[PDB]
Amino acid sequence: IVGGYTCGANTVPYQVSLNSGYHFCGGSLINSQWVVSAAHCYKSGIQVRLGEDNINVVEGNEQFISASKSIVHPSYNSNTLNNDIMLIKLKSAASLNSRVASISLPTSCASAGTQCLISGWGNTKSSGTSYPDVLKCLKAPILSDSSCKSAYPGQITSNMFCAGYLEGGKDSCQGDSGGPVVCSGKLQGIVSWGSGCAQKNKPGVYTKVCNYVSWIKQTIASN
Ligand SMILES: [Ca+2]
Repeated sequence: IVGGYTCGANTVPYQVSLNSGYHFCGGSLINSQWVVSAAHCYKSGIQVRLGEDNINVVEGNEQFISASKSIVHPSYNSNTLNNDIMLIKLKSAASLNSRVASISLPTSCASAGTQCLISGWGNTKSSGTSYPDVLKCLKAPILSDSSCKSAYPGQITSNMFCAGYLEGGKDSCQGDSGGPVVCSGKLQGIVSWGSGCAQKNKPGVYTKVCNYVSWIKQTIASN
């Protein structure tokens, strides 16, 4: 997250870190046994880390649970990042409390102008690299489809939305991928891609979760 703020420990209780010996992507806990993340974060041998703030220090609220199954969206296209969404089933159910909690799926799509919370442990610089140990947060609006399509001609599908600031300065970044975009208490987006980070006229692009709720529910019900 570039241009954000320190969230505070366990203030984003649905945020997960995906770990394969190191943090590599975010995710969101959607019930006691399932995480949603980005398909481009797919790896074998994922450990899901819940209740994290500082990802390098054991602080006392963590739960570390191995993945039993990962399901990339059937139509994920790694070249265009269309359908950049994946489900991860945990080996055992998480213990839910005030600091580890699921986030609700949306029952509508969020409009342009809605304010959302984006979070992650990704890079905090637009030039160079500095990775934080504690969770960072950013409040950002959903942009109109027309501004989004004007920013990224020929690249935005119906399964994507833009959020952030056309002026630049404030954005998600490398290492935030897979993480949540939460608006009005619902999961509306997944950190997916962008051109650089926090660059002028290059807002973040997010997987539009409301298009996937049927697939998510059906998949969870049968796996
Ligand atoms: Ca920790």
